[PDB]
Amino acid sequence: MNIFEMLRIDEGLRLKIYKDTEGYYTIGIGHLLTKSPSLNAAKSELDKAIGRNCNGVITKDEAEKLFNQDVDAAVRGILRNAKLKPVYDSLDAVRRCAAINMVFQMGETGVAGFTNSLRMLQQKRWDEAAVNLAKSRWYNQTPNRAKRVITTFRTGTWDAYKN
Ligand SMILES: Fc1cccc(I)c1
Repeated sequence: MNIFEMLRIDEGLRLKIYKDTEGYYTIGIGHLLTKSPSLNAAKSELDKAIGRNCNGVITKDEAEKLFNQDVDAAVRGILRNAKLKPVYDSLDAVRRCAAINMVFQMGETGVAGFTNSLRMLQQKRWDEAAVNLAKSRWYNQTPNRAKRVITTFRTGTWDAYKN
């Protein structure tokens, strides 16, 4: 298991524009297109992202390319963020995947409220961090995915994704 397999499990693969769990236009392996209610705005974002007139539909190769770019962008954002980088660098490789997963789903601004969780993770207080991570809108709105990510932080194993 690696970050790509982990997020592919959590996000699925759809080749036509769909709506994510928040109702926002998305495509591929969880690639957010826009928060605008305009499908035309989403289609414009898609064409810009792919470099051709897509009509709201992409190929698997294109979905995987966007996915690679999105994972890399999450990593580079963590590494540029003075609050996130020290915690990320303190983690083992499996838990780093859980960190990328959260940033992929909610962005750097979505994780800004997790300061206390981040401190517990840096302190390697895994059970306490897991309890704290679940006290969140994130956990309440996507509990099965949050449970998998939290189990990954709690245990440092892939058990939630093998199961
Ligand atoms: F960017 C980061 C670093 C550590 C933990 C999380 I959640 C995000």
